[PDB]
Amino acid sequence: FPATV
Amino acid sequence: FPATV
Amino acid sequence: GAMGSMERASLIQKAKLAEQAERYEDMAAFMKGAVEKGEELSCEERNLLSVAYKNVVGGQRAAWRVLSSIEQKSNEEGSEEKGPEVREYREKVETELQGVCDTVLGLLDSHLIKEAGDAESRVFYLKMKGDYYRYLAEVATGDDKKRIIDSARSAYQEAMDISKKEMPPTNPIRLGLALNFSVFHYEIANSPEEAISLAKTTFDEAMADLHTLSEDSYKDSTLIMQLLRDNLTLWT
Amino acid sequence: GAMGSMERASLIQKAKLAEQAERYEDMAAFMKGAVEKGEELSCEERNLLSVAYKNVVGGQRAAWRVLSSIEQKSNEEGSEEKGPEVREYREKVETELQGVCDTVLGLLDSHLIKEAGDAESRVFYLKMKGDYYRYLAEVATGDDKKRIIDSARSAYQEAMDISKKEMPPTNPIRLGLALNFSVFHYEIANSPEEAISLAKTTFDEAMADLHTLSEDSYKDSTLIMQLLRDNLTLWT
Ligand SMILES: *CC(=O)NCC1CCN(C(=O)C2(Nc3ccc(Cl)cc3)CCCC2)CC1
Ligand SMILES: *CC(=O)NCC1CCN(C(=O)C2(Nc3ccc(Cl)cc3)CCCC2)CC1
Ligand SMILES: [Mg+2]
Ligand SMILES: [Mg+2]
Ligand SMILES: [Mg+2]
Ligand SMILES: [Mg+2]
Ligand SMILES: [Mg+2]
Ligand SMILES: [Mg+2]
Repeated sequence: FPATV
Repeated sequence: FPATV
Repeated sequence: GAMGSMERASLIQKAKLAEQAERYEDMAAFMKGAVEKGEELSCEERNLLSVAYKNVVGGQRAAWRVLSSIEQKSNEEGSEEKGPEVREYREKVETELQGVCDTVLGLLDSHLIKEAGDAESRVFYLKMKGDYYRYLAEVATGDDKKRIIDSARSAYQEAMDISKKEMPPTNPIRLGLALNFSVFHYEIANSPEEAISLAKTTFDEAMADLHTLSEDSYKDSTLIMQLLRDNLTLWT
Repeated sequence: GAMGSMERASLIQKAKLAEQAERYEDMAAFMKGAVEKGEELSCEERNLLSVAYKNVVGGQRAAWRVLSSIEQKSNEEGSEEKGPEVREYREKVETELQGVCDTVLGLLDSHLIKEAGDAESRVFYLKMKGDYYRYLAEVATGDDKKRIIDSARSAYQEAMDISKKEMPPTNPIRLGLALNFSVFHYEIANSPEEAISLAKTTFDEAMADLHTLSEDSYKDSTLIMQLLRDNLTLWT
């Protein structure tokens, strides 16, 4: 799963 | 803090 | 309650799903529903009940400790007094914690304990009753810390008496009970010597009975024995 | 709502306490109350709002993924079909997630976005609007995955247009927006090339602007740049 902020 | 179960 | 229309087997299944999803509030609600069906709980089902509420109340206790700490610090000399908010919010969390404890104690009193005929079931529930009075004791101050403490003590004591009569010293329920009652003595009853004595005697009597166990039972028992040792290391 | 009787400053203070206590549901409720006072939010307050709801919805998304996985596995050949419970419980969590998203989108539409005059505030809120439509998109299937996806895209695009006009390439809001819009492209819009292109251009333009920054601004910007690099590493 990719990083988000 | 001591262990409990 | 809100779970009255759901099948018992469906509630248990959903409690298991909720555990996998780390949805402990849901898990607790499902298990409350299951208990309220009025049938005795199996060992697996007792474990689901205890895991659910331990996680819910564990979160509350952790939050309460953070808030109480902040509150204590805000009430000391040489910094600043900054309004009723920290007390209000600690109180809110405290009330919610008390509510969860009362719910669990309610389930045990109506009617899990009285219907629990076997040692394994009755000791498990009395241990829980001790535990949830202990959590109430942790936050108690007023006309009632003493009566709450005694309620914890009485439940643990009855559990201990049955456990010593009916279970071998390595039984994980007997071990877990003793672990927690030992913590009760240290942290709640201001009885550190009783705490240390209980942890040590429990550990030593279990050690001497390990030879009777299978590899799997050995793993289960030694896990809890290590917790006893951890506590003794903390206290001595 | 339930927070109507509490002072705005008290709600903010309690949101901060709730964060320290890891009580994100409470934190979100306090910040909802604060928004509903009808005043614009400061930067710190916007951060509290976003942290609160990100944590709440994050938990829900994690639970939904566990449940959806179990549900998918239970519907395949060569094992067993075991009743409506997994679907029911996934649906329950899904509905609760949708409710949180609708709440956040409601706050943004009434009236945070329209009252946000400055680039920093307006981009932040439009990024949030994109994010919460993205979470709705993650669980959408029916007559509406497409319209939901477009709503996410439209919000992100408006945010991007403003950010490129009004903020330097190292601005953490601009960076975070681009990071998330890039994920939108990869995971939601089936546009992996657009995702990779956006992450790379954002990274490279930020790199070239780092020389203008203080040590503290540098730390903030490079943290998010590392996330862009992490994603590119995952995708290439
Ligand atoms: C139905 C039943 O017999 N349950 C007890 C069972 C024993 C094994 N076990 C454990 O050792 C842990 N948890 C508990 C919980 C309560 C008690 Cl009284 C003892 C032990 C599992 C992780 C910590 C120890 C699970 C429950
Ligand atoms: C009010 C305001 O300007 N908020 C942005 C601020 C920038 C620094 N920062 C971060 O870098 C993290 N979080 C976010 C959140 C949203 C956006 Cl758009 C960008 C960055 C903090 C940990 C991850 C990155 C906090 C928020
Ligand atoms: Mg039935
Ligand atoms: Mg009180
Ligand atoms: Mg004794
Ligand atoms: Mg006011
Ligand atoms: Mg649905
Ligand atoms: Mg473009």
